Amino acid sequence: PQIKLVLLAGVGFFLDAYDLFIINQVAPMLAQVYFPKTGLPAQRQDLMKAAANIGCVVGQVMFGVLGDSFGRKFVYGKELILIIVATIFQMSAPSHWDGNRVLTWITICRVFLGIGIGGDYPMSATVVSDRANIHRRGTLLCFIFANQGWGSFVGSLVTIVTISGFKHRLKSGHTHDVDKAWRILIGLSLIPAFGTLYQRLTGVIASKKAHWQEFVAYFSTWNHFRNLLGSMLGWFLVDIAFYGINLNQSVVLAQIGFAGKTGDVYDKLFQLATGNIIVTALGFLPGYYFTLFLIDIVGRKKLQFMGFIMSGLFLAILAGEIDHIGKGPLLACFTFMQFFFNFGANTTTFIVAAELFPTRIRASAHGISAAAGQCGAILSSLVFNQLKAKIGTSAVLWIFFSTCILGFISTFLIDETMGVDPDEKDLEERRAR
Ligand SMILES: CCCCCCCCCO[C@@H]1O[C@H](CO)[C@@H](O)[C@H](O)[C@H]1O
Ligand SMILES: CCCCCCCCCO[C@@H]1O[C@H](CO)[C@@H](O)[C@H](O)[C@H]1O
Repeated sequence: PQIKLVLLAGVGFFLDAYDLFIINQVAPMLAQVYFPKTGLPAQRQDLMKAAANIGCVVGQVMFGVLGDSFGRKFVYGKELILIIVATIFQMSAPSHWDGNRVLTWITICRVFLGIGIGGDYPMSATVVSDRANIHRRGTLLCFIFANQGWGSFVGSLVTIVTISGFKHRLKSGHTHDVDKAWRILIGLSLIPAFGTLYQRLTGVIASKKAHWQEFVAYFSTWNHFRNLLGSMLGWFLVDIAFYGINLNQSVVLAQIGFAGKTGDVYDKLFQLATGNIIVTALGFLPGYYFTLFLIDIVGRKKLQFMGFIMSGLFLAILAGEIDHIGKGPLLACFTFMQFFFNFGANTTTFIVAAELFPTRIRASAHGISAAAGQCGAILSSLVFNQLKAKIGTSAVLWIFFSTCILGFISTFLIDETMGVDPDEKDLEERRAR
C-alpha cells in the first residue's frame, strides 16, 4: 500500500537526523582521547560540526542537477551508499594518528556524509505533499519530520547505553577504550542504513530558461514573492539557533552544572550523556508530536509564531542568568527551548515551505527555502564555538535571541496553509484575472 513508502522516507529522515546530530555525542569523546588536557580547538571543532550541513546543501544541488538531468532512477540508491562509505572512513580513523590529523580526517568524511544526506532530504517532503492533496497533509509531513527527534533521541539513547557498557573497563584503568566507543556511536547508524538499502532494492538549457522565466514571472508579484521570502527567512532563521544548539547541545550543558569538578573519566562522560538524553527525551523529541496534533487544528502560522516567540524567551533567560544562577533553573529552560524548537518553527518552516507553493514552481521554491535553511544552519555551526571564546556564551545566546524575534516578525509574510490547496489558490488567482 501507500503506507510502506512514507515509512521508508521516515527511516531516511531518521538516519539523516541520527547522522546529523550524533556529532554532538561523539565530539566530547574525541577530546578525552586526543586532547585530554586542552579543549578541541575552536576553529577545528566548528568545521567538523558544520561539515555535515555544508555537504547537505551541496547534495541537494548536485543531486538536483543529476536528478533533473537523468531522472530519479539515477539518484535513488546512490545517495545512501555515499553516507555509508563516509561513515566507514570516519569510523576507522587510524588510532595512532595525531589529534589534529584525526579531526581533519573526520571533518572531510562528514562533508561527503552531508552530500548524501542532502539528496533524500527535500525529496521526502514532495513525495507526500504532491501525493496527499488533503487537509491531513501537514500531519504526514510532521510525522516524517518527527523522525528527526528520534534521530537525536536514539543517538542520545545509544550513548548512555554505550558509556555504561565500558564502565568496569574504564574504572579498571583502560582509559583508551573511549577511542573505541566513539567509533561505535557512528557505526551503529549502519544497521538501519543497510536494512533500508535492501528494501530500496527489494534542450536542457531551453527548458531551464523557460521554467526560470515562469519562476521569475511568478515571484515578481508581491503576494507571491512574499510567500517565498517568508518561507526562506523562517527556515533560514530557525536553523541558526536550531542547529547551532543541537549540534552543540553538549557544549551548553557544560556551562550548566553537568560539567563539574568531581568524578573520574566514566563519571564525567556519563553525567553529560545523562543531560543529553534528558533534554532530547523530555523536550526535543515530544516537540515534534505536539506540532503533529495541532497543525491541522491551530494552523502553521500560530504554531510558528509561538515557536519563534517562546524559544526566544528561554534564550534571554539563559543569557541573562547563565553566569548568575544554578544548574537546575538553567537546565529546565534549556529543555523548554528544545521543546518549542520542534513544537514550533523548526517543524512548521519545513511544513510551510512545502505547503505554500503551487506545484509548478514548488520544486524550486521548496529547494530554495530548504537551501535557505541550511544556510542559517552552517552560519551558526561554523562560528558557534569561536564566538563563545571571543565574546562569551551569554553574548552568543543574545544573538540567537535576536534571530528568534526576526523570525517572529517575518512569519507575518506567510499565508496560512492549513486546509488551503496552493494549486487551487494559484488557479483561482489566475481565473479571476
Ligand atoms: C569518502 C570519505 C573520504 C575520506 C577522505 C579522508 C581525507 C584524510 C585527510 O588526511 C589528512 O589530510 C590533511 C590535509 O589534507 C593532512 O594534513 C594530513 O597529513 C592527512 O593525514
Ligand atoms: C517594510 C515593509 C514591510 C511590509 C511587510 C508587510 C507584510 C504584509 C502581509 O500581509 C498579508 O496580506 C494578505 C492580504 O492581502 C493576507 O492574506 C496575509 O495573511 C497577510 O500576511
